[PDB]
Amino acid sequence: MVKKLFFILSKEDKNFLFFLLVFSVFVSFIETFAISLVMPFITLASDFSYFDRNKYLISLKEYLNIPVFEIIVYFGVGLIVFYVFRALLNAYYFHLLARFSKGRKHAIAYKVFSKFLNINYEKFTQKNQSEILKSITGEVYNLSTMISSFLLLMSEIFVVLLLYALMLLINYKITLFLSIFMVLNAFILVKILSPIIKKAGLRREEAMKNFFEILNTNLNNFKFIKLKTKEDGVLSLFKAQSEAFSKANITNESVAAVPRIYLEGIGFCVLVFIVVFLVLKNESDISGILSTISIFVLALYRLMPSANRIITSYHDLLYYHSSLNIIYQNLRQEEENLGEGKLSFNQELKICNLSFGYEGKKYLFKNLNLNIKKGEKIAFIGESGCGKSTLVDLIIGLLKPKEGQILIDKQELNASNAKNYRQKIGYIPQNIYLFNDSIAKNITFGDAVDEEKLNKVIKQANLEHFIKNLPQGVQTKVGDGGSNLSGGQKQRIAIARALYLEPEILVLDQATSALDTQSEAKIMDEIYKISKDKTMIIIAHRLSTITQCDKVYRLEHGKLKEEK
Amino acid sequence: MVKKLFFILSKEDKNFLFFLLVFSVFVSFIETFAISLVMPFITLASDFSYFDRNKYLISLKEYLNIPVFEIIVYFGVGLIVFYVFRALLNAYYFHLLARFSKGRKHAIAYKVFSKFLNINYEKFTQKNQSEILKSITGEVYNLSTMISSFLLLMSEIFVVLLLYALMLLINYKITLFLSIFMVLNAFILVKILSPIIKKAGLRREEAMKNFFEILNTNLNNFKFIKLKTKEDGVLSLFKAQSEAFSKANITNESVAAVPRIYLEGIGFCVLVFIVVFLVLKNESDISGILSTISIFVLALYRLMPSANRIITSYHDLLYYHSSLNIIYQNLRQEEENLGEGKLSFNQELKICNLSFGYEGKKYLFKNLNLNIKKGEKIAFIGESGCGKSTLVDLIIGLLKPKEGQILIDKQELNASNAKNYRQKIGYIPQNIYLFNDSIAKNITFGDAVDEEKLNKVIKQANLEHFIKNLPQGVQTKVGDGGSNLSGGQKQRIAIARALYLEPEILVLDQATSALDTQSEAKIMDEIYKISKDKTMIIIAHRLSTITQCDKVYRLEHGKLKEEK
Amino acid sequence: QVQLQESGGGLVQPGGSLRLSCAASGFTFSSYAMSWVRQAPGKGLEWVSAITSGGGSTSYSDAVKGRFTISRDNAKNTLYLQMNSLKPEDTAVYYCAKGYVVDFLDLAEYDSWGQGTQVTVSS
Ligand SMILES: Nc1ncnc2c1ncn2[C@@H]1O[C@H](COP(=O)(O)OP(=O)(O)O)[C@@H](O)[C@H]1O
Ligand SMILES: Nc1ncnc2c1ncn2[C@@H]1O[C@H](COP(=O)(O)OP(=O)(O)O)[C@@H](O)[C@H]1O
Repeated sequence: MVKKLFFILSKEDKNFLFFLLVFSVFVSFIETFAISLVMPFITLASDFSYFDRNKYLISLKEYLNIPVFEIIVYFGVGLIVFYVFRALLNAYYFHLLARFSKGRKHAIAYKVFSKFLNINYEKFTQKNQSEILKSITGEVYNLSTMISSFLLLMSEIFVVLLLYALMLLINYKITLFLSIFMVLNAFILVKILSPIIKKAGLRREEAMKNFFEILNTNLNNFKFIKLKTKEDGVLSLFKAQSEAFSKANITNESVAAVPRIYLEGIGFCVLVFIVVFLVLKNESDISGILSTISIFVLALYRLMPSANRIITSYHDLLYYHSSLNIIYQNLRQEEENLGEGKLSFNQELKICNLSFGYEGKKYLFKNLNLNIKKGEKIAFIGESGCGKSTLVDLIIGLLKPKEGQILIDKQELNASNAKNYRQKIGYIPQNIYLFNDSIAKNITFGDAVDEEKLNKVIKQANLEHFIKNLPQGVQTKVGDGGSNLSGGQKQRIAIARALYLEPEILVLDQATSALDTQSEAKIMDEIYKISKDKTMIIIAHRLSTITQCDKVYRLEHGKLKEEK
Repeated sequence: MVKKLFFILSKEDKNFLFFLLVFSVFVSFIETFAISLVMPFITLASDFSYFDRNKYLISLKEYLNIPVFEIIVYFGVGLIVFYVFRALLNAYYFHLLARFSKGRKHAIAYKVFSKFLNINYEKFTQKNQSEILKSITGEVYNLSTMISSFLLLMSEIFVVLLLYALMLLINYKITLFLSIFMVLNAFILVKILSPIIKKAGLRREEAMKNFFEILNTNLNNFKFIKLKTKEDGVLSLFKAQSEAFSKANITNESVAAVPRIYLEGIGFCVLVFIVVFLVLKNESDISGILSTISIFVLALYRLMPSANRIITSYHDLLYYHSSLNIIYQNLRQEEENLGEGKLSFNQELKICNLSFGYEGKKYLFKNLNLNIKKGEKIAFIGESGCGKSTLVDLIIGLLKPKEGQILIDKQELNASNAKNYRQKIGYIPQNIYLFNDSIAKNITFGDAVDEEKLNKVIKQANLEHFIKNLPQGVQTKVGDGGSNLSGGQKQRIAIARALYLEPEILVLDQATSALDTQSEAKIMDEIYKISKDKTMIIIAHRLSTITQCDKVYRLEHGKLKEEK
Repeated sequence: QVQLQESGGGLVQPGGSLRLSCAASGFTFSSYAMSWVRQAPGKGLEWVSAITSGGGSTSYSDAVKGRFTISRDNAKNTLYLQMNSLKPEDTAVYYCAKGYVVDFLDLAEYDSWGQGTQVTVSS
């Protein structure tokens, strides 16, 4: 299952993964030596009580220079450089963890967004956007923190090992009683409480669902609630379900606190018991072993979050991990459209027996036929969600037809020339969603700039009377989609964005549904003038907004009728 | 600002608040007693001779005890009994806190949800659902978890008060050094790291929105992305924004880890200092003062989460707190409709010059005239945004008009009888939002059971041939909005739900939009036959569905023309 | 539920100072750029000034150029506008509006409104 990991990471990503793995081991050796460095220093300081017992001062300090109180201070500041050094080195390690995790958050997510951009429009249509968005930004945060949790896990299990080795290097019955008492505490909390952690933890997820769902549902029938006027039948189901949500939630916040509270009374008991074994058993080394009792203290102080993070990354390697890496390939190994070829449009746009519906949806057409000569300016009158936008999705390069040909100058519209065919069409989606940046980038759609191609477009899209009064001019921040741009201002910008492509076919797609009565016809004429040199397809949800359209195709229940 | 508190909470919520706050003070004495029980037990475990000296430990030595080693062991189990008692004690305290917080998460949200359910229909229309939803379950969530933080804060500052006082009794120079060293580390970290925590932490909130908005904008323009074909212009604005979001996130999760990593070096250095400083000073009682080292160890080990929970509750008392309490006097003290009277309907529903607009908008009508006789079966033909549902919501008891009479048998529809007139109308929404419960509860609208009238409702809503194939039948948990229920069967419940009200006027409101003509025509024919004994206002969105409609009022752009 | 209420412009003789304060509610005040407009007696509408989200880029019109200085206070959620000298047109009641109201179509939008302060400063 590990083979799916190396498939995503590259040389700037893989080499960084190894650096953290070695540093995870080295940071462990740094912590151990930082602990072990207390033992000599505090042996010599505690050796002052027993005067002289071993060659540790009067019989050891006389090997370099200086007196006793000077070598105990120098050893003291020697302890505090190593600890400030560690405090910086351990901080740098926890910085490389974030630099690698959040750097892969970008390096990985940069490609999945391209994958869902290259799939056919039908494959982007079958899955909703509230799912693809999570497929290109939700999975990456989980994988990044999972690899970081994996590297931090290696650092920790290493810290635990060699620090336990340092404890075993000191005492026998204690480190034995300590290891036994530690693994006894690793139990119960992981086998009797950890099940109840989710036994009352997923019942809280059950209760939160049972509360949010009936709360959102209750707000929708507010009209029907005002008609009923009696809210008793609704609040008698709300108070009992909220009270069902209440205790199902308090049992989660109770069993999530028992482990640490019990671990505190334990930690106290395993602490004072590290003492009751030293004074009773006659290893009474006022400095030899009283130094080591401080080593057990510091070791435990470095060991409590040491054991906590292991279970944290363990749950992170089960909650995440195997459920994230598999979907990754499948979503990024996904297939994308491949076609090379050109096509020319000078005569008419034959359709030739389309017959189409979505993947698992019924056929909203069946033997749908029409043709569009250059410059007809046709329309598509329909009943909303019946098959207008579906048919126009078929006319354009999107949606490969079932039994259709869609001829262009007696030449079929297929994947070879659909790439070049998609270039000469704008969209202008009336309720156009802009991104918070300059309107110039919103017209160019980010594809750099061309200035000599923007002023003419703005002048044609009747935005010239709009750029003058803006504070930053063409550089003013558009503010999300609209906000700073009202509906028809977004229309003019959408028209400008389409005109910037220098197209030959323009499609409206309900371009009159998000405006007032006065703002529609002016924009429609402002489009009719700049479409005199072009063609046009209109998906009007109403009649008389097309009038100047020489063709009016009304799609009913599968068949295409013609009006004006 | 504290006066806003007692207005919401009652007497029980005050007896329980004192229950928690006195416990908050007492749990500090239990911890200190659990720590202060160590120094005697350890000063007697080491120096056995204390059990035949001092006016405190002499006679108990020869009261059933016999030797000295037997009583010190007894003292040990007495401590672990106290520590298991203390662990159970703290588990009960942290059990009442979560019971009070998640208890007020229900008690408050129940009142706020009841308040938003009884306001006028116009006040509920102006604000979106996610705002109200978070106003009745997100705001309650923050205030609930805030009160517990204040209690825990006072409990916490208390345990720091008497644990620091217990340390002062033990030592003079050591506690003084620790306090100076603490308030030196309480400084620097709160004024040098804390700025960069938010200087790179609220920059994260900045970069996250600036990274999501340009990503979520591209998904809505995926159609135009396929047309442009070139993604380099989209990815040159994505890679440059992501390489900025990358570093903007690595520095946040780094500076949020600088404290505790520097804190480790602090904890290490303040430990070996204590024992070295206490081993250089010649108070070496072998046990008298070297046991006090263990009290300092247990005191600090109890003071690390002690310092963490104080700032956690202080952040909870600033991040939330003042932003929640004020917005409840402005959410709970909300005003609601009045009136107490009855109304009768038997002749005509004269509208007579409606003219209506919302709070601060324009008027969609300006003189709108019609009249509805009992049993006229009228319809409203308009556009997708003209005001088709507005006029009908004006005819019925909803929507207090600006200049409209809404006469009912030459009697005015006002607040005294709007309740009674709302009682005699049923909505039957086509895209009905069902709740995951038995279909009987769905039809009753939660108003308990009623097999008498309710059994007749199923026979009227022609669900009987669908209840038969249903596994649980009338008690079938419908399965959220629409599990195995097709669109037509959802409509049958929509009719059944309003039929249980025993109404007099039936609304439809776009009862044709998302179902094939057949699966709806069978429902539309069912409607016209069961509407003979009542009146009905249809807000049809498409034509040919109002064949047998005797009246068809078409509202254009302010005036009302009549069709069939 | 966007509801704005500006109230700080009374009749004071020309050649002096008059700062109007527009209060806003119902939206993130900082993310939205703001503007000003006015409706003349008998005439349709007429634009005044504009400003960005950060308040670091200003805009005015030729009939009021070099006369006003616009400031944004993102603390009290208020949009100020200093005024000096009044013409038989600087009267049309300055409302507030939300985003960029400046073209001849996005003016027919009730993005704010709210009473208003009449400032008919004649000779
Ligand atoms: N993005 C989508 N994902 C899934 N189903 C869709 C999507 N868009 C449309 N549909 C379904 O396809 C049918 C046709 O939709 P649409 O093409 O919008 O109709 P029209 O062409 O009349 O606008 C609808 O009934 C809808 O349920
Ligand atoms: N649920 C809603 N939320 C916000 N605004 C609404 C809502 N319903 C209507 N409006 C506003 O009221 C106006 C009237 O629309 P509406 O009454 O929905 O017409 P119809 O129902 O005939 O499409 C619209 O311009 C819209 O801005």
